[PDB]
Amino acid sequence: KKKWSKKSMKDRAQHAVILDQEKYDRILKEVPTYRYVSVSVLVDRLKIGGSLARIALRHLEKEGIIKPISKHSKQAIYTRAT
Amino acid sequence: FGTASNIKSRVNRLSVLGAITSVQQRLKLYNKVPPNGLVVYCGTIVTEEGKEKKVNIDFEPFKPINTSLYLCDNKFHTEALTALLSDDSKFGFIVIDGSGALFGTLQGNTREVLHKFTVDLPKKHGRAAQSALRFARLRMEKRHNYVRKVAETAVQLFISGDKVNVAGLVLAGSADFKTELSQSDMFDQRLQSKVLKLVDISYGGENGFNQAIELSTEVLSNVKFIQEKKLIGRYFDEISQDTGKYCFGVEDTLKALEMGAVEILIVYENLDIMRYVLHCQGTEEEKILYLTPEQEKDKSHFTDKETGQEHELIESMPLLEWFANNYKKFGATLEIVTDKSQEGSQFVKGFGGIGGILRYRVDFQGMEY
Amino acid sequence: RKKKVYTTPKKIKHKHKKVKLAVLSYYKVDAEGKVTKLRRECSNPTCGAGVFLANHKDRLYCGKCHSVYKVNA
RNA sequence: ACCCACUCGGCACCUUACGAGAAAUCAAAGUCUUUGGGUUCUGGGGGGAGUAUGGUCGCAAGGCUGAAACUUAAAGGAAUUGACGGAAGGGCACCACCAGGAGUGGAGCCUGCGGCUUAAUUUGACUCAACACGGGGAAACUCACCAGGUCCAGACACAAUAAGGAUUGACAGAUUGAGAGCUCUUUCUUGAUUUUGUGGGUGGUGGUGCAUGGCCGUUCUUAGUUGGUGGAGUGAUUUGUCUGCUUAAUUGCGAUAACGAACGAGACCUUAACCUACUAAAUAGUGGUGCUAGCAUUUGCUGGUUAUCCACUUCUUAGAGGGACUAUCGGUUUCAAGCCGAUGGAAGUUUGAGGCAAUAACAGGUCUGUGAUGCCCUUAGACGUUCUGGGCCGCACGCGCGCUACACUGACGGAGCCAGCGAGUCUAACCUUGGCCGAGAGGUCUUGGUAAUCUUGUGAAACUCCGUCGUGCUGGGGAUAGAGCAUUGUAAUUAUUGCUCUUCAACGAGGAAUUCCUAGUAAGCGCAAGUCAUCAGCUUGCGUUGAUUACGUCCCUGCCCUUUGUACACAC
RNA sequence: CGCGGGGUGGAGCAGCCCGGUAGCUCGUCGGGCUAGGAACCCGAAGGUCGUCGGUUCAAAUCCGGCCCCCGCAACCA
RNA sequence: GACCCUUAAC
Repeated sequence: KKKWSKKSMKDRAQHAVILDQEKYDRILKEVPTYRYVSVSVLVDRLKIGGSLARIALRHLEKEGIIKPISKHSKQAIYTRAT
Repeated sequence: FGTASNIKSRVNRLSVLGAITSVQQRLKLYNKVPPNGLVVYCGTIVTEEGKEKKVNIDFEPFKPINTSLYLCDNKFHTEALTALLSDDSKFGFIVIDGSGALFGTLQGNTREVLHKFTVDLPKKHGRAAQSALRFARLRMEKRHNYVRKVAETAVQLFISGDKVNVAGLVLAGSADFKTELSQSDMFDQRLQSKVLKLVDISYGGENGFNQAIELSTEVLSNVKFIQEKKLIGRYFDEISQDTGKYCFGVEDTLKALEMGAVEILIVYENLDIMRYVLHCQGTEEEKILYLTPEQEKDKSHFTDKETGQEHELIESMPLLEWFANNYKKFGATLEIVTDKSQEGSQFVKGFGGIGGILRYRVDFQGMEY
Repeated sequence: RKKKVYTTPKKIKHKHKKVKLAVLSYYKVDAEGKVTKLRRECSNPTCGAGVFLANHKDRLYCGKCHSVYKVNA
């Protein structure tokens, strides 16, 4: 019996989804110096959850540090005002 | 399959392609060829009254087989199976040589090697004076040891239950090593009296087995030729006695069979007496009748006397089929017989082809009309 | 072609020829007298006045009545 | 040493040519049935066989000479036509490749094929040119297959129980579900088919598509086929029908033993779309009716009783001069038919696409469409005719056509909503429109058009602002079970079908292999019709969103033509 | 009746610089090629290693028994 | 470069 598989390895991703003070103030102090900020940018650089990325993005535009340019779904394009 | 794919007639083509495929799948059901071979048949048998089915018959023969066969024909070919069924006589072959001995069995077709061993022979050269005879007699004694070992091994593999099963013993070999074995006293009395012939083969071992069979092909068949004359010989010698135990005709000899005695019953291979099973509907009466070979093809007697009612033709059973149901009551040997011999030829043409020995001299004509 | 055994019994049952019995309709021997009707039928007007009430033993059979015939004496 | 003219001798050299030849061909292979110049050698069907019992020469290898038995109906020669060629020259085709695209093959499932269950798994179709094909979903019939009381329509002899009444409709009984007892210790209201040796039958999805008709499937998805007369050859045949020039064309231009024709191609027929005038009803925006829901008292954004209409028709509607013929032009070709570019017009390699579509053929398929057709121990137990229950609706396995996925370009939740083919009503409840509270489904009522005003101004899936999980065998999971709710169906238990609820099952850009494809095509998506008793993963049509090269090649498997070889001839 | 080697899938070989709980070829099977065979391509299965008993550091390779394949020695009076 | 074969079954 043969099942015709490959079964590659995995990286064991550890995207945290409930954020504590250590992550909350890390992203707050690191949202500068980021020319392009998005949902995938947050999770692939600060290793936060996917829903956190969009929720945090809404938080950063509610108070306002990162100025959005394109508010489209499925692709969020925010820049930082200077 | 490919060569059948270009048969011009579609009816032939589809049948053969399907038959080949159905053979293939049943062969796929077998992981390996079983011992005694595998006999396969595919096609469409023809009975009466039209209810069709495609048959697929594979079975392992009860006895070892040697023939191979593959034939696609408008009718099934069973002649190999019938020959392998009829021929049941077993002949043991002893191939004795200075290099070693072989014991083999020969059915109608198959060849089996029961047990073979090799022996290191001593040196014929003695090249001595004060000890040549001592070594020569010593060398002869080792030959006697090898002759006896071959002789006792014959009993172990051929004799079973204090009875010899092989029909005859063919002693094959070369350089006088089979003559001494046959004439040796340690060789079993029954096996020595069953020695068929001495055969001079050019090789030992298995090859000598092949050549021994080739040189004894006609003698093996002649064994049944001999027992056939012996079976009827006691029958005819008791006739030459001018004694009262003389019988003739199936109508009478079947009455003798039903009465008793009958040490041996004689039944022809191709019986001329065809009998129809009868059963009346009205009176609910069951009986037994007997018929003649010549007065049944065309005779105006084929009507109903007891009830005067029309009877449809019934499928007819042979007399051998009915007599085989209880052939053990009289203990008589079921022996298929021939008509080739001149003494046998007049027995068939003058005495009905059925005979038996009465225990004592008893009168039949004393109570007659 | 495989087989055909006809397990069901021999059922060649071609109809009979109505073998003649003795003469029938033995009503009575009534010479020089009143002639009445046999097998008096029901009060239902739908009776054809020609059928016979086959009343053998406390059971009545009527041709006009298809399946039901119930009266009380 | 060259040039002309002779000549003798020699090597040779241009033809189906008077003549010869079976022809190929031949300056001899002629002067040969109109048979004779001289002379040497050889052969007498194929094979066995150039094989010696022999002889002779030779160192040997072998040479020379040279049978018979036996066995054969042909072997062989030269042409012709075709087929074939890992033969050549041209031209082509995405059922061929090249640049590639979407894939299939890999997973689950749906179909269709291939043995067996001593009980049927009905069957035809085995490359293209079968295998979602038989228009082939099967509550059940359809149906042939299996198990099962088994009722039958003689045309002109009547061989007789023919009024010795030859015969039907029916209680029940272990065996006929039944207002289907066929005879059967019980035969009743009309009654004139009579019953079997036996020589015409009226039926059969019984078998023969190697007996047939008709119809449909390879090439013409691409340019092939054929007479008459003339020419060549003894003839089979050939020329016409062909070198070159271009062919999504035996299409034309043209050398021309051919001329003139016929079929095929083309032409022809069907669609999109500008005529704005005897192609439109308010069956479609209407140009002014009547007013209502917002702001400006200044100039919009939609709904409309029902025969007053008024200078009414350019969008799905298709007749009459219509229109696009390589316009014209630019270049290239014996400027010849014609490759290729430049503005042009609803559109330009014949506009796109399709239908129609030759002559041979195939033992191609269909006797299971046919009441279109010979045979079958056939005419009161049957293969005919049906009735009940079973079943291609059965599983160790392999294959073909398919559907849904393996997800962030993506799933789900909203929300916005936009096509086109098309169908729908008598011994009618089909086409689910609204007022059935009902709530997937369908009973209430049908107010509903000779189906633009009713389903449907198709008012749909796909698609598309904004938000829910974020890369996991996860919200990519009814694939597989269990539980329940409904309608069509004298009847669904081997889910009929739809609906609600539980768990992840394989599956993680699928191996060798393989298929289709050149434009609004492919590909994504879904809808109407066929089938249909509601509801079909198939087909046919379609319509929505809309990809990489198109100056292509023959090496990539096959077509067309020609030349050439053949010991092939249903023909590699 | 002495002395030596060897026994692993149907067949032939890998544990012999002491250990990957058994792998590599042929054969077989499945699929694909092709109008079927072959050849070719892609995959799959197959032996607890002749049997029994010993150290228990994955021990059965290396130890001791029986069977089987064989091989050499079988002399000088 | 490699490329073998092909019905007894009307």
